[PDB]
Amino acid sequence: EVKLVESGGGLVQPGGSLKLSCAASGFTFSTYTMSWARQTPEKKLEWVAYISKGGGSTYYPDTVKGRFTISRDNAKNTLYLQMSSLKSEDTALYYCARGAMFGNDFKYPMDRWGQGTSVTVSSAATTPPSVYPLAPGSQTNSMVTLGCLVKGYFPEPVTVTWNSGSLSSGVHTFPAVLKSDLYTLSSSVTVPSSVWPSETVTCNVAHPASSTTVDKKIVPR
Amino acid sequence: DIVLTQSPAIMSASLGSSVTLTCSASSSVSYMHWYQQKSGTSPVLLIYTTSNLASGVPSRFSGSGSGTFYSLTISSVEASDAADYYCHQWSSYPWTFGGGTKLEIKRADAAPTVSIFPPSSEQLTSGGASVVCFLNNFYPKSINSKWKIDGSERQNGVLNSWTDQDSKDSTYSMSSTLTLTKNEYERHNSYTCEATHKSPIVKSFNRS
Repeated sequence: EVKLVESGGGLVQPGGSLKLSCAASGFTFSTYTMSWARQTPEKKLEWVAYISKGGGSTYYPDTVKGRFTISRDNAKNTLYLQMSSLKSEDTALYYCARGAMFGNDFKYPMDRWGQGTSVTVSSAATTPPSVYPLAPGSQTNSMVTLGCLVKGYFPEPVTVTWNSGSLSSGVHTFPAVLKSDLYTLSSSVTVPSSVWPSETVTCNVAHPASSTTVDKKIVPR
Repeated sequence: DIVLTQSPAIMSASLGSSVTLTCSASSSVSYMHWYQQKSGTSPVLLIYTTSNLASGVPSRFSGSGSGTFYSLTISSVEASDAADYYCHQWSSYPWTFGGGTKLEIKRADAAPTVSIFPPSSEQLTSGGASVVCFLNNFYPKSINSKWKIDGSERQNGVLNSWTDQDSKDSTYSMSSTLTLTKNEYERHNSYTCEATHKSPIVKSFNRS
């Protein structure tokens, strides 16, 4: 199927530059126009840029015109977004999208959006998270809920998985909340009491911006 | 710079019923398109060129419109429809999007499964002390969490975060984190978190 994968996001100081990439597959890249869009921290969706199939024409909204340049290298099946003179208003999750296209007497809007790459424009330095295991204090249940506390990091985001991703059922990863300029997030997982602590349960946390990776084992108190 | 207005911002629907979401424009537009955004994923195209269903989209979705007034109709709501819906136009530069309407699914009230956790020995060693409480799989969204230290309510230093509505059972879950200093924590013994709405679910532990 059509797949777009963005990369290149990170923390940048105001006035700085960053180049995003988007690897495409599942369709003939060279015959399609492409675009970039973004979702702001407030969750608003915004169109960012548009480029012709051959790269000969580009379009932008006034908010980024003159600062952002969309480009493509058809030989690499890759789309790019060079950002410069970055502003706090540019902080967002950036998405690569196929289109938009005029065709079959139909107007096809941007589609097959990638899952995105995050960009934060701030003067604050990156702070790695402290990852703590959450184990029951006191068994009294056939299902046991365990957790992972990812505390005091900047900026968003972080990725959390359980048992390298092999444990995906019964999970709730909560949205991060800001306090004193740092984010805190948590994740819970509920498993059969016969599986923990008789067996292993580990929280895998990654914070790309700080080159942080933590595989925290949850052990009984 | 066409403004697309989606009101109400939040709508509630019963399982099996039909609901219509609207999008009004500040300027006449030739066509309107619609996206659906579910928890943790990027927007997915539902309807293009006003009334055409995108590949893989259930037929219970439909769209109509003209001029400055467009709409999206869901013939019979399913639990999986819990999501944000956005209208979009690309007939004129700059391409724009509506603010979105969140569709909430109604279900039976459900008490949360509450789990409380004391600070990890690891955190204590760093000088901090966070107490965590999960309130999982409850309904409605509006729930109140209360922290009590040695029998008295503690209001400051509490961070609460709700998940988006669940696509399968239509419940919500929330995490409440009480942040104290290590000394503060060591100065008290009883820690409790109470979940109430309209009777509560209470969990607690003694530091000692």
